[PDB]
Amino acid sequence: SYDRAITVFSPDGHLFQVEYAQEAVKKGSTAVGVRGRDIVVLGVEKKSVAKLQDERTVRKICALDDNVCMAFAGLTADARIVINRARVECQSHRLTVEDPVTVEYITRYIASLKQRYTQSNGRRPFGISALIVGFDFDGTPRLYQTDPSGTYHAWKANAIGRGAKSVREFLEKNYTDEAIETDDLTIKLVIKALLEVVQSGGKNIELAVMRRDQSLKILNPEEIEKYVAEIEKEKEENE
Amino acid sequence: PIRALDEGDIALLKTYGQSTYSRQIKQVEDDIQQLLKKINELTGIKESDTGLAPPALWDLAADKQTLQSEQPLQVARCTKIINADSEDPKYIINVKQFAKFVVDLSDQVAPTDIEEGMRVGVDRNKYQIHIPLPPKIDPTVTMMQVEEKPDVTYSDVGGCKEQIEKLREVVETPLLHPERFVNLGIEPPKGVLLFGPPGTGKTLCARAVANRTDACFIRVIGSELVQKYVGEGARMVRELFEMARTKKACLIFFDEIDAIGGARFDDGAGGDNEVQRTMLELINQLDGFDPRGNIKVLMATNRPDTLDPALMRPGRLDRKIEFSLPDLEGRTHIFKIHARSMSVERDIRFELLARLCPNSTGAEIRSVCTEAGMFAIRARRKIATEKDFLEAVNKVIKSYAKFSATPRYMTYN
Amino acid sequence: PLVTPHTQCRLKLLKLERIKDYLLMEEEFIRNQEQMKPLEEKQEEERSKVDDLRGTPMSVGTLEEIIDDNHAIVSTSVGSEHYVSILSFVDKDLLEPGCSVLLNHKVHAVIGVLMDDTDPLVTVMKVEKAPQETYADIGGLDNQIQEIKESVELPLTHPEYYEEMGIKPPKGVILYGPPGTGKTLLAKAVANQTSATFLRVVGSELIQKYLGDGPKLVRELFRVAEEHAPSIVFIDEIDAIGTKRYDSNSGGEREIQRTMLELLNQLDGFDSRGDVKVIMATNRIETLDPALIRPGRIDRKIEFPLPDEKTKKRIFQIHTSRMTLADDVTLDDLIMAKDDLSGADIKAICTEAGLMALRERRMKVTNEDFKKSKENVLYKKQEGTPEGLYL
Amino acid sequence: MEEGGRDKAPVQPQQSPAAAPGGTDEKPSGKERRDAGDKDKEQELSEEDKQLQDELEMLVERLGEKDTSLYRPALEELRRQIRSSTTSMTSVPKPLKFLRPHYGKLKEIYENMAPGENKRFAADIISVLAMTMSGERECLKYRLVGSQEELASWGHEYVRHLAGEVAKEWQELDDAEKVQREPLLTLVKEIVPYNMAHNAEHEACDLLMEIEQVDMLEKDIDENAYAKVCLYLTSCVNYVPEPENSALLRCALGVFRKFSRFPEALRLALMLNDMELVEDIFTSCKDVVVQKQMAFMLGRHGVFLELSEDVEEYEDLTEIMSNVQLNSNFLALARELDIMEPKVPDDIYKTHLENNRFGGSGSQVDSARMNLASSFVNGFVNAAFGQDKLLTDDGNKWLYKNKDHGMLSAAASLGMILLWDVDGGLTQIDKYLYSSEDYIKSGALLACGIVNSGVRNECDPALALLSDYVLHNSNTMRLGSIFGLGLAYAGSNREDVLTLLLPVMGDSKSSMEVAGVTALACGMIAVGSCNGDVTSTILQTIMEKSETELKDTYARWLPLGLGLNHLGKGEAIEAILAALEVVSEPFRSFANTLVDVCAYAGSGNVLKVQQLLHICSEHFDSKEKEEDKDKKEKKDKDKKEAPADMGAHQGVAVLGIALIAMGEEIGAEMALRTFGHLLRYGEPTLRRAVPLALALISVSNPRLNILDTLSKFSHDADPEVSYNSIFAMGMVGSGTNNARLAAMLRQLAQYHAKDPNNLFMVRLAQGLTHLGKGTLTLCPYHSDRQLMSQVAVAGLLTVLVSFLDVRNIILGKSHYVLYGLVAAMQPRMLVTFDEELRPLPVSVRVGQAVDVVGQAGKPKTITGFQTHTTPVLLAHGERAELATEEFLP
Amino acid sequence: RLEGGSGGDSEVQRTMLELLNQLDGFEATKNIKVIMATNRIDILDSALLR
Ligand SMILES: Nc1ncnc2c1ncn2[C@@H]1O[C@H](COP(=O)(O)OP(=O)(O)OP(=O)(O)O)[C@@H](O)[C@H]1O
Ligand SMILES: Nc1ncnc2c1ncn2[C@@H]1O[C@H](COP(=O)(O)OP(=O)(O)OP(=O)(O)O)[C@@H](O)[C@H]1O
Ligand SMILES: [Mg+2]
Ligand SMILES: [Mg+2]
Repeated sequence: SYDRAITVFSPDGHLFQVEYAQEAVKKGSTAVGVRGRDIVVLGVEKKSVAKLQDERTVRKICALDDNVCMAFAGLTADARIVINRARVECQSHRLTVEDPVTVEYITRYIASLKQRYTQSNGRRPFGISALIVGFDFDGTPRLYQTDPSGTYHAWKANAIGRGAKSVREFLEKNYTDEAIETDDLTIKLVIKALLEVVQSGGKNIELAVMRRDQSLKILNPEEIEKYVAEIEKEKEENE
Repeated sequence: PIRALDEGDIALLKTYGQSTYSRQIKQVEDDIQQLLKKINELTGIKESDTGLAPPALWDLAADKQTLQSEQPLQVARCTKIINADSEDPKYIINVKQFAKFVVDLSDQVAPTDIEEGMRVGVDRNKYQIHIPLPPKIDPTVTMMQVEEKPDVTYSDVGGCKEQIEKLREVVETPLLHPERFVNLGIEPPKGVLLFGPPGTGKTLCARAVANRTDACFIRVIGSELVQKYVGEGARMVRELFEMARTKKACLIFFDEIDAIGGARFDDGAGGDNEVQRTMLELINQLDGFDPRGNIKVLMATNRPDTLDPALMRPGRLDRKIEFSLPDLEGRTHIFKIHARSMSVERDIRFELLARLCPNSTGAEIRSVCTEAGMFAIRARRKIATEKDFLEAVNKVIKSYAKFSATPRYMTYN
Repeated sequence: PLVTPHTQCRLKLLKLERIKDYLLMEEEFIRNQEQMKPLEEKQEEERSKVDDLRGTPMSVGTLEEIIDDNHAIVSTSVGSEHYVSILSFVDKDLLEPGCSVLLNHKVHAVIGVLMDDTDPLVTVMKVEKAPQETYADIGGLDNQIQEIKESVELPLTHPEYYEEMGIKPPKGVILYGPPGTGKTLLAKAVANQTSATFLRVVGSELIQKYLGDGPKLVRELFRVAEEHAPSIVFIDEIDAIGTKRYDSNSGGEREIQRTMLELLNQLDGFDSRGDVKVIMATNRIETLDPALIRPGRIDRKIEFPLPDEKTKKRIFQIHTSRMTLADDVTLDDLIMAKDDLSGADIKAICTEAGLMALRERRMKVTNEDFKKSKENVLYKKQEGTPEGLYL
Repeated sequence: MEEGGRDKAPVQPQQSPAAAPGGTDEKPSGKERRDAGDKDKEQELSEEDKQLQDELEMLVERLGEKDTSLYRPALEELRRQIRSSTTSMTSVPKPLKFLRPHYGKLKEIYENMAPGENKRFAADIISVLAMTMSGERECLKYRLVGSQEELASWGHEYVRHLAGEVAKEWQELDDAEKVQREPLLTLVKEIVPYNMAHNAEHEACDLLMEIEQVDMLEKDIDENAYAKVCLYLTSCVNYVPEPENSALLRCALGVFRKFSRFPEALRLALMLNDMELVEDIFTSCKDVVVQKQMAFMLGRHGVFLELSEDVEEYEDLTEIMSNVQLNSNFLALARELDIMEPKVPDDIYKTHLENNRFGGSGSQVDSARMNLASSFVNGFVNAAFGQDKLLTDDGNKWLYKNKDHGMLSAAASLGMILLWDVDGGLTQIDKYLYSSEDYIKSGALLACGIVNSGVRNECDPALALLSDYVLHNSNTMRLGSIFGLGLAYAGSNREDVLTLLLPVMGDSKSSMEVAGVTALACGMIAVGSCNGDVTSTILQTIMEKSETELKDTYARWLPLGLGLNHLGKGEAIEAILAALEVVSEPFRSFANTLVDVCAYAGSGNVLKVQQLLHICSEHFDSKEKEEDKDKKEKKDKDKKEAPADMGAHQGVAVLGIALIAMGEEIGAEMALRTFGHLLRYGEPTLRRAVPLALALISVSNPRLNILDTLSKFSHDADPEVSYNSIFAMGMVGSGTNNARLAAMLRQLAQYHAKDPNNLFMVRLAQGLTHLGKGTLTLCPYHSDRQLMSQVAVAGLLTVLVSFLDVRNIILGKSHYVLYGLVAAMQPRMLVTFDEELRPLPVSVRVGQAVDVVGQAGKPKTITGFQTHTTPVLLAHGERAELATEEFLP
Repeated sequence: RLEGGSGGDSEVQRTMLELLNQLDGFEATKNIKVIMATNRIDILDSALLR
């Protein structure tokens, strides 16, 4: 049971050290994200503040360019490097080619950076998994994800973190064939999906939206408190 | 700020809350469990049988022809004989539970049939040989020399036909054609051990040619050679190898030889408590009395640790036939075996199943076929579908075996 | 088992007094039964003399082989073997090799055959009382409850389904998982609601030291299970009787190993098992002999994990049913903050929170007693986590 | 244990009531105002029921008990205010002041004067102040008053209204499960005058709630499952008006006051039958109230619905009488040829195919009495429209071959072939009728009464079988003609044909078996009135049975129709009637136990069950009255089959132990007919307890006693896997258990479990628990099997067609008016919920799910979903009406 | 609980399992209270610590 090198194949053909990095993702905070008609949205599960520290330095959602977003899991040491690297590449692309950076180009860079970083010994792979959301490529909303093996991949709705399997099974019974228009309805989908949190405290949610033309809009814990109230109010009417 | 409870403070708890039905419901439940007891010693129904006979036929038996069996008849014991002497008996005999004795024969016998290793009738006081008795023939051999047709078809162990072809060449070809051996100038091999993974076809390939022998066949329990009493198992393995060499064209199948095995030519063999009594006597009688025999013996075990190189020195055992896993076509044959005899659909394909069974035994293949039927019982069904088997393979193989983490897959399509 | 108010109500006063009425009458009917029997017997001449023809201190022996000429070969308890006569009133059909007989002292002759009676060691291991409550007692385990009911209760109650497809029922079931999950509960609940003879064997009951007492009991235990019902044999913690088969030449491990081997043999004896079901239960599965775990012997392996945040709601529903719950509590909060406490953890919380109300002199239980019970009970094992490392 | 320093209340209320004798005299203020400061503070330190520990209530009375003994009596000049301050303050701790002889002295502080409105300081507190103490009053103090002196003093007068407001207070404070504490209070107070307590509690419950009725509503009937005679007489009529007056659920009238029909008054439920004809709105609940009124618990209602509204509101009667009977035929016509069944399975006989290779060869059985059982391969399987032209050729040959009693039997099988039929049933008989033989026509025309059984329309009240009866100068024409028409009109209580067939009894033509089944025929008809039947029977009894000491043809048939004429009333006047009427020799006082307990069908009257044991228990009885202890055990079998399994566990506990495992001719001849009478669902406790005594045949006795216990071991309906037991015992029953005697019997048992696929409900339990007799058709056969010689000649009249009250099977049909709906029904293992958290889950076996005509089974309260409201009667009963409504989005 | 005997103890394992099964086996016995006292908390087995 040799699991102590990254360049060795198992006799049934596996790379267990690549496989062990994805177990480190499952100890991370959950984050979901859907794409809408025009407005995309993503939400995170924020852990409890320990009463004696500032909370503007626990940032889990960042923007690479002015029109693309980012949510991750895993461990924050390896996450900070990939964020700081991808801010350079989406900026250096704009210099070499005068367009803004598409959402598909920047995920190939992050995946290829995690790709070549797997192959050599003495390079412990990045134990994070990212979600890249942006309605950037000419009015078209897209969201992708990454993987510690280095495989970028496109979904229409997503969940990561601890117990994402419950959320992914939840969305398939919830994400209707009705494309949820009236974008507060789409936000009400995510807040209801994150209302099936591991704990669902109600005051522990940070959602971030983008109306495809503005900048990033972090919601406030009075507007987000309004949407939690109407979810319980409309659920009481169903009985 | 801890306070404990004073005696008046106990009475606050014990009073409040249904003070009309509290003991009223309780002592009724209390004394009824007392009454469950008091029925049981009052009943005490138990009675004996003691195995008597109806008095139509034993009343005349219960006459003086019981006392004629009391006082004239005797209470003689049985023993074994080590050896003898010439012109004068001086016989050496073990009770072996009491001591070993040097005794005489009594006057009622002739000194001819008091040969070695024989049950004899022994006096309680003078220990003389009263009557020679048979070795209790024959439940010590024929109760496992069953000479009965077993219900295993030749088409049951299909898929491992070349391992069958090895065993069909070793066993069948000297027993029915020792003629090409003369036409070529050779002699057949006379030793094969079987080992490998459990549930592979070991007992099957044994019993299939035990069905196709039309002859004597012996299956041997591995723990039967292990005995409670010291010096008893060797005496048994004496009696097995003697009375099996008598008749012709017989087969003996040893099985689970882990208990009687271990390398005795190598570092161990520091045992010698009734396991080696069986072991040293069998390797004694395996050679010595077998040049150019007629009865083939096969061993089978799950542990390849217990190989004896003295057995594997030629003369005793020659060939290492082990069993393997089916490639695909052996597996697809086996799925057809365990599903032809049950209520299935006429349209399922089995090659899709053996793709999903990379490293598996027919024991597991049988377990899937039973489990897939169990899913049909969960709903109201009477015939199995394709997905019934598909859930079963997921339930058996993709759950406890060597593959996990199915959702994180996304690297291979 | 119909005490269904479960509270201080006059129905249970009426129900139990009905039960008192039928047991007192069944006492008084059998009391009149041994009363009003004027018999005053006189024994038959044949029976009275044979009772004096036999010895008064009769001894128990064992058949080994039979010669039909009214004398055969038997064995004593010590194994001394005797060419004794057999008397011609013994009902000469029950003579099979292995049957127990009665002997004399003078000529040691076979007085009469004994019926197939066993030692007191195995008769303790036969259950007399249905222990505890039914499947409503457990707090939601129904994925696995429906498994064992298919393997045990369904083939006994309704074996029509299996012959409709020609499928034999499974034979052995292993229950495993982390401790405190309910392995012993499901054994007790099946033994409650059954019509089978339920045998209770616990592990190291079965190991003794007289050089043959180990493998003798396995033959006796499954003889009893064969002669009696379609039966359930529950052996608990078989990890104390099975692990990976080492064979040191010292005569301490062999008595384990010979017994270990013959149980696996007597399991697949295949002579006539006659629907004897075997339930086995340990905590760890990894330290087992793989010869036991393989199919052909045992067909079902069942995990009992640390459940979820959903069936916890049912266990807190059950273990708080018989107590005056105050209306300030939100028991979901305790399920919310934690992920890996077990059913035995929940029952300890429910007892401790009740003790805290007695300390501050109450009957109803506030939210604060559950807060203090959670802090007091849980913090003894929780050690080792990388906080700050992840997020 | 750091006490002291904060003990305020163990000091100042230790001193100020100790200074109350120091300040009663010469201190008019401190007598009053320290009493008022004591009273409200002791009141305030009890109202929170999160401090059961009270810093005065077990602190003050250490001296305060000797104080109040010298403060309340010894004052002797008690003012109008100081008694309202003393007794309000000192009647509170007295359950805890005093020990268990408080029960005589809950009054020596309180009932000096009850101060005003004692709930004024006891309103918000549940029971800690005085409500437990109030129950302590009504337990011991009121019962000794109300033992013979109910109409009495203040211990009844104010105690009436005291228990009135207390019983309101249980449904006032929290409205918790203390609702059921009110029947706990109402029934301990004035146990026998429960209705006098309940009359105030009826009207109080009428204005109490209309949502908090239903669990107390089922609380009463759960207490009405079993009680004393007069209590079950009392609270069942208290049960009646609550869905009549408070609510109008009211579709629980017909069956759930058939509960109250026989105990209280037969006309009272006829007044409730009049209360059915009051609330005639509109049709749907009216439809299903009257669905059960024909063939679910009684017939005989076809005389009261031909009044002035004969258009559709009173033209439901004949629709109830025979048309929905024929729509029930359309179940077995349409729906059950759909689910399983072509006209002849005929192959349970063929299921004995594998036997011929079991042990060499076969074709060794040629017994002619097996050909009796050969009638039932055609006989039992052809119930519910198994009509057979030329599949009765096995009958038609053996009818015309030999076996006169089998000629009658195969002719009697044709009525079971066309069962519940009036359309063309007699036309099937007429072609097989005219053979001009005694045995053929007496079997066929008896089977005609089976054909129109349950119809009770105009078929032949005196047309066919009265003309068949007046043919008599001879054999079974004399016998078989009276039986089928009394079998047909068993559900009615008509007087005319009872008086037509009373000169059968009055003929004194001394055919003994004819007069015996005459008592059986009239017994099936009436259960109530016409004491002249009891006169007419005992006339020929004293004429005949006095001048003999012989066979039970006298005993098994003649006193039975008496008890069938007096079934089901625990009044114990019918025992005073009958047993003092037949005061006679003990072989005629065999009849003493019959009409005693035939009036005792089902209740809790355990005092009768001990005289059912203690008088004739064993006595060792050298072959004189051994029939009487069997029949005394026979009556132990009922009064056990409907306390709803409360005594059925006790019954199998007793009769397995001290009977067959501790008994004689009582056990090992007869005591297995309990299990053929207690249940017939089948469960492997008793179904395997019988082959404990059957595989051991115990052949030393006349083994057909134990092979009688073979036969009605398969008296369990609802077909099962029990074939393993029967076919294996038939294999050992071919050679051994000789085929001369029971080769009919084993295959009679074998072919009875699979009678049809369906139609197994013969077990006297409809809706939930009511009888629907029923018993009058079954109980003749288990009385008939005592024991032998009716296996050959006489019992063949009985054993084929004894019990013929099978009512239909299944609660799948919908009947919404066009009968097109199916449902979404959801079958489960039956209810356990008695009082738990609201709302209560009705059942537990959610897995099986059907839509339409699926099966009944033993423990099935099948429910439905999908907002169809199922509003009809909310119990069940297999002709649901099912309206439609969905006003909940 | 260690593994089977090469360096395994495997005999006081049997004795411990009976302590673990004679106080929480098939029968919850009554009026019996045990007091166990030791240091070295992290090394005693986590099945009699439940
Ligand atoms: N190669 C195979 N072909 C067909 N059936 C097989 C094969 N292998 C296993 N089986 C199935 O498994 C069972 C045979 O197992 P087998 O008798 O070989 O076990 P075993 O080798 O005796 O095990 P152990 O060595 O542990 O005692 C049969 O019932 C059969 O259904
Ligand atoms: N799922 C559950 N629902 C209700 N009670 C539970 C549950 N799980 C555990 N308990 C409680 O825990 C107690 C012990 O459970 P049990 O001993 O059966 O678990 P176990 O797996 O057998 O543990 P061990 O193997 O250590 O004996 C039971 O008495 C029961 O009250
Ligand atoms: Mg094998
Ligand atoms: Mg346990």
